[PDB]
Amino acid sequence: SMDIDPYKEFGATVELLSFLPSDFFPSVRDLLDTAAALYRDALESPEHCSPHHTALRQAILCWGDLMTLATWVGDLVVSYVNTNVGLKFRQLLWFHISCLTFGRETVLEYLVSFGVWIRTPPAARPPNAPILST
Amino acid sequence: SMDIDPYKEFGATVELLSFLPSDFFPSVRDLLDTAAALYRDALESPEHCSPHHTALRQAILCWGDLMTLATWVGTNLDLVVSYVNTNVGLKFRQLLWFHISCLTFGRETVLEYLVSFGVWIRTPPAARPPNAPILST
Amino acid sequence: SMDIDPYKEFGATVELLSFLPSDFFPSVRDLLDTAAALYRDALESPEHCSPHHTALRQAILCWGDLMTLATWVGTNLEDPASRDLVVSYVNTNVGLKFRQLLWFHISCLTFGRETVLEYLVSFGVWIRTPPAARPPNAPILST
Amino acid sequence: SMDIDPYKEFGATVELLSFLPSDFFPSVRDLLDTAAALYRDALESPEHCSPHHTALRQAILCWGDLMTLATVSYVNTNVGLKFRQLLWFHISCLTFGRETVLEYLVSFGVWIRTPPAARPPNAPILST
Amino acid sequence: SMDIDPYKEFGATVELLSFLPSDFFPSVRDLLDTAAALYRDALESPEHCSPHHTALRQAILCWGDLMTLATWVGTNLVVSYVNTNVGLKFRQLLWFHISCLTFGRETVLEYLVSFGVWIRTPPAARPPNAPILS
Amino acid sequence: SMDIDPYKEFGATVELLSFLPSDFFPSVRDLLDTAAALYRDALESPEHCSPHHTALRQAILCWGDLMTLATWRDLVVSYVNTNVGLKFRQLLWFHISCLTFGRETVLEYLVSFGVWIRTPPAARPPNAPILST
Ligand SMILES: CN1C[C@@H](F)Cn2nc3c(c2C1=O)CN(C(=O)Nc1ccc(F)c(Br)c1)CC3
Ligand SMILES: CN1C[C@@H](F)Cn2nc3c(c2C1=O)CN(C(=O)Nc1ccc(F)c(Br)c1)CC3
Ligand SMILES: CN1C[C@@H](F)Cn2nc3c(c2C1=O)CN(C(=O)Nc1ccc(F)c(Br)c1)CC3
Ligand SMILES: CN1C[C@@H](F)Cn2nc3c(c2C1=O)CN(C(=O)Nc1ccc(F)c(Br)c1)CC3
Ligand SMILES: CN1C[C@@H](F)Cn2nc3c(c2C1=O)CN(C(=O)Nc1ccc(F)c(Br)c1)CC3
Ligand SMILES: CN1C[C@@H](F)Cn2nc3c(c2C1=O)CN(C(=O)Nc1ccc(F)c(Br)c1)CC3
Ligand SMILES: [Cl-]
Ligand SMILES: [Cl-]
Ligand SMILES: [Cl-]
Ligand SMILES: [Cl-]
Ligand SMILES: [Cl-]
Ligand SMILES: [Cl-]
Ligand SMILES: [Cl-]
Ligand SMILES: [Cl-]
Ligand SMILES: [Cl-]
Ligand SMILES: [Cl-]
Ligand SMILES: [Cl-]
Ligand SMILES: [Cl-]
Repeated sequence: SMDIDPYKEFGATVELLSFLPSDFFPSVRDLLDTAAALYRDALESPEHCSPHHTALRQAILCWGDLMTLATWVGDLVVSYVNTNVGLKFRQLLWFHISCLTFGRETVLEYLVSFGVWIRTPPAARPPNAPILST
Repeated sequence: SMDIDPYKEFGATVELLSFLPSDFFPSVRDLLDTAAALYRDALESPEHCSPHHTALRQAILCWGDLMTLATWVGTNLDLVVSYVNTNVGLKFRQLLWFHISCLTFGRETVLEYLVSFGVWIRTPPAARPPNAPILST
Repeated sequence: SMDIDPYKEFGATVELLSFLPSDFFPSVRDLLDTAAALYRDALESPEHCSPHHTALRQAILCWGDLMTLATWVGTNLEDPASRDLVVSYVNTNVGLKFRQLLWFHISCLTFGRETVLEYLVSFGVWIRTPPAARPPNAPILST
Repeated sequence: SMDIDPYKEFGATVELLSFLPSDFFPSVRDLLDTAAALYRDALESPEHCSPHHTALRQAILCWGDLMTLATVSYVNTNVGLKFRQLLWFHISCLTFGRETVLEYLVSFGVWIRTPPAARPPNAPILST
Repeated sequence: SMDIDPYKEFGATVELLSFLPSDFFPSVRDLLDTAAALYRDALESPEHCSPHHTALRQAILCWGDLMTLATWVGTNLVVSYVNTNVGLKFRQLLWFHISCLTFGRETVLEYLVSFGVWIRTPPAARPPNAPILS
Repeated sequence: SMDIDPYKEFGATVELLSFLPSDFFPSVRDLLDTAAALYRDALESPEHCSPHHTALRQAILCWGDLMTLATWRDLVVSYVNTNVGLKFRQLLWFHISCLTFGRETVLEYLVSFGVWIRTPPAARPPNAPILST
């Protein structure tokens, strides 16, 4: 059987996105709303635009597929998707939306800095976390 | 029926204004007080001034109409306050904020700020920078 | 009757000063002490100095007149518990009027009318922004 | 009868020092320790040094006499405030100069009178 | 018996690493995940890379052995002791090598003394922002 | 009897060190650990190094002698931390800081902090003075 890593073609790995703690990522609702707010025109375009655009299109739709099945169930069902699957798509949606805004290299440097920073005990950790920028 | 977007002639949309959370926008009272404090002479002027001015005039007046109708109900006949706060109040808080800010700072500056804040406030407290984006020229 | 605006000859209006919330203005006492600390020699001078000085003098004097009446009312009102409500009227209603006026004239003399007016609007906009969005540092008055 | 202002020969007044609130000034003890720590050799010198030194000498000695008399707490706040202003005024002038001390006094007095909603987070400071 | 200092060939000492308080160092887990996130390609490489890489390889593995042994006590027959005493040893060692690989030996050492002096200053006198790495 | 000031040959006084409040100085333990971490090789050297080194050697040793005696109940510990403990916390801090930053820097910082911490909170600047080369 196959083992495909969604981030490998984009220069990262599943293990790398997991270096960021689970409570770092915005909610799925807030990420989808931002993909719309920032990239709706391109996401709906007939042009490919970029591999990030192509991947982001499918991620949005797939979460739609998971939600349409969960909402057709009825509460206990919706909890399973949000608990298990939810973090997976919060990393994926965050990765692609951030890469489109700031660039892939900039996103990866930020990911490591934050992961090291958030892991430093509070007694020693600098007051300002690293920030993302161009 | 028609489908008119009040922000479309100004290069924005309802969905775009709604990217800002409900507790971002000032009160209805504080925005009207600011429209007067900043633009009374022009808002009351016989000149058009600008499409923002023309639109801003109608919004203030409309909220006047909405308030008079709801007040004439209570004065001449409580859940109506709940309905207004949920539905109508936010709609006009977004509209008054959009036009007053656009008049002061320019439309491009307002839109860039709207997306930055909408992204910033959506970042969990563990990761978001301490100071939010600011509006300026 | 007439309709006189104390701020009209100074390039502002009552509505404009009220754009600042009541808790923005210092106390009447602290404003009188600052007029004294900064401008006593001129306030007591036989020269006009400036229209702000002429107006500031009368406001100080007028607040004195209002104070003498309240203190005469306190000493001469048999109704004891009612004096608390009578003293409250001055601090609640008339006090704010003179806190705006004394602040306007003292600040205009120090920083200039333009600087005062621009600062007033920036603060009025800033204090009205909900805490989630407004910058931590309010605008400041300076030259 | 006479009406002598301790600050008048030094270019200020009693009313001016009182423009600073009561909780601005350090304690009397903390000012005396500082007068010693900064100027002990000059205060104890047989040379005049400066009118600020001459005045500061008498204030310290006077405060000692006032302390013996008490050993009323409200009175200690009244006379104590008078000497907290005086000891602070003369020590600060010796360090930073009279003009610098006076501009700081008014800047701070206006600043602390601004309600918390409007006053800048960082107060005015003394500097050389 | 011998008296080998793991830090001596790297230009430091045990006494120097212990100048940092116990609550300064991240957890063993957070340090291992960082070694993986930052260097796992090099740690797993057949090339020496550097003496730090060689030492970091052995430390990670040794902590593996210590965990297997303490965990075998619960499964086959304590673990708390391994968390406290040996844990601090490997929290210092893993932090030293990961930090040296990222920032350099001199930078790591200067920071260590500055922080040790800073954290020892009573709160009344010490500056609000601790020293940082660069 | 004599009247010896440990700080006099170093250009300071007991009164000046006491201008710093008692809660300014690190613990006795943290100062000894810092002397070791920063200067162990010199403290143990057969060379003089400097008069600061010579004094710091004797102070450390003296605290050892004093500690054995005190550990030889809450009132004895209160007395030691109040009188003798502060004495060596000032001394160990003075010499370690002078070795690191220089005597002038230490003395200027001491007066600045002594005035700063004596300022009431309403007027005192947010950021305290710091030591620096
Ligand atoms: C993001 N960032 C930028 C640095 F350039 C500035 N900086 N300086 C320090 C820290 C930072 C920091 O977080 C955190 N820190 C520390 O020791 N982190 C750490 C070291 C090795 C590890 F293996 C792991 Br896990 C965590 C204290 C000093
Ligand atoms: C305004 N602003 C701009 C940057 F210049 C500074 N900056 N750096 C970070 C953040 C900011 C920031 O707030 C927020 N953040 C983060 O991950 N945001 C985020 C990312 C993608 C999304 F799809 C969504 Br929804 C939210 C942590 C790093
Ligand atoms: C003083 N000041 C100067 C700006 F240059 C910096 N700045 N940026 C923002 C804010 C400020 C600010 O307070 C406040 N704010 C906001 O939306 N205010 C607002 C806008 C329109 C209105 F009609 C009303 Br009422 C209030 C968030 C963004
Ligand atoms: C020290 N300092 C420096 C200024 F350069 C900066 N600054 N800007 C403001 C303030 C300051 C400030 O405190 C305080 N403030 C205000 O209205 N003060 C005030 C004004 C008139 C009065 F008669 C009295 Br009484 C108090 C808000 C704006
Ligand atoms: C990291 N850092 C940078 C300094 F360059 C600036 N700085 N200035 C001070 C402090 C610092 C500081 O911590 C802390 N401090 C102090 O007295 N520390 C201290 C001194 C000698 C000792 F033996 C021990 Br133990 C602790 C108050 C003044
Ligand atoms: C360290 N430092 C640097 C100054 F250069 C800046 N600075 N400005 C002020 C203060 C400082 C300050 O602490 C403290 N302060 C004040 O009045 N202190 C004081 C004055 C005379 C005394 F005799 C005593 Br006792 C205490 C308010 C103004
Ligand atoms: Cl778009
Ligand atoms: Cl942060
Ligand atoms: Cl107008
Ligand atoms: Cl903010
Ligand atoms: Cl005057
Ligand atoms: Cl503020
Ligand atoms: Cl002296
Ligand atoms: Cl302050
Ligand atoms: Cl890797
Ligand atoms: Cl910190
Ligand atoms: Cl050493
Ligand atoms: Cl501090």
